[PDB]
Amino acid sequence: SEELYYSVEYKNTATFNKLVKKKSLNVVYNIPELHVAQIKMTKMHANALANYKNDIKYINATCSTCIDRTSNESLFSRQWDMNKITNNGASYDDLPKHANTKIAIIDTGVMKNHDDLKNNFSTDSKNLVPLNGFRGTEPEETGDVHDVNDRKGHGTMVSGQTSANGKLIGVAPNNKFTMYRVFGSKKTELLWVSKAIVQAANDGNQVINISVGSYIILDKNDHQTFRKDEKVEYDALQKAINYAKKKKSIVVAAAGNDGIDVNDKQKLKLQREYQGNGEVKDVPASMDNVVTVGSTDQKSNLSEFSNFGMNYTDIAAPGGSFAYLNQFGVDKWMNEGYMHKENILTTANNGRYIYQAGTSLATPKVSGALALIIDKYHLEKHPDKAIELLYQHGTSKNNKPFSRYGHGELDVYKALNVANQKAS
Ligand code: NA
Repeated sequence: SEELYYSVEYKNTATFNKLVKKKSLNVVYNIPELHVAQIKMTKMHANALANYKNDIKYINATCSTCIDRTSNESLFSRQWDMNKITNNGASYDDLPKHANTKIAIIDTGVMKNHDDLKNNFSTDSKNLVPLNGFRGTEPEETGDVHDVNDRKGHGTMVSGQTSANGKLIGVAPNNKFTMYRVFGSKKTELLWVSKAIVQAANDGNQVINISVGSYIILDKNDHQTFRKDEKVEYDALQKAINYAKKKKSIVVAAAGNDGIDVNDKQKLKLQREYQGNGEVKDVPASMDNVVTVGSTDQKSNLSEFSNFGMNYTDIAAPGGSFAYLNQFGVDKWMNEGYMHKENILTTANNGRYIYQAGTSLATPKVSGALALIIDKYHLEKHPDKAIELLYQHGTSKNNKPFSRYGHGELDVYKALNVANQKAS
């Protein structure tokens, strides 16, 4: 009588709804635009449902795969990472006069009342966490659409990198950001992330920042309706990304934080302790139509924790390092200044600040930059032109190889001054 969570890919809204009523299916999540739903049912009903060939494409069990720069109040001079990409703050004098692009952030939520974020916070922000949250195990989650308060703290850190405009300064200090909450206090579902991408794209956010990664199992050798891999989620996520592209939104994704060359299939399978036959992928970072951002340290070298590889990394931005911590131990690291040199200062969920590191802190820098580029050159109708400008004129050309840095480390000063070429 065991009832489990199944991910289902269906063929048609009208026939699916009709089938739901006929078999009284308990649909606990649904994304009409992608033809995917999550249904809670017995293994016996899951198997019978897989036999409705006119309506059901795939079914699999859902799994656990996842501007003041100089006043005495300014912390801008401590933001080494922000200084590095802006020519020490000079790029803030070249910002577009009107900052109309909306940056969507899909993450844990945000402290909307943080002093550095409140002016840029958009009330169009939405909660995608359903009533009762992860697998119905968090009754405090009411499914309230406007509740985007951050419980974990990560989303607040990310938002600061794109939009802080107070003591701390983000990459795009005059642009509004929209938070799409996909975490309660527990885990997230890739289906919630997919719905958040669709929502962001429908809300007109032309830049969508995804700091969440996950290693997903998919098996292209199996074509059965009822599957053992995570096919439905994979499809939902790639379809969400392509949906965003059709709506003229760019999706920016963080590379993973496991320091692995994603071309080494063996090392990837090891992330899910998987022995099938059988492939593991880092998603959405390795998916089609995503800008994949790797992380660099304070010396512009690739962070030791950053994933990388050919046909993966598109660009890199400062995300920090723990080299000093590993070399000198905790005591010397926090008390002799090293933490401050190799970690990223960002906005914290306590209304103050915190030092962190990771690709999730590099990615918002790139998202912010794309928002600036779209507004500066008026590329709203052709957002791919923003990506090409970023790649060809918005990075440093001192970083190599491509398999590690992609087109290079982000340089916002260069990206904003393409019309102001200087003869050398
Ligand atoms: Na301008």
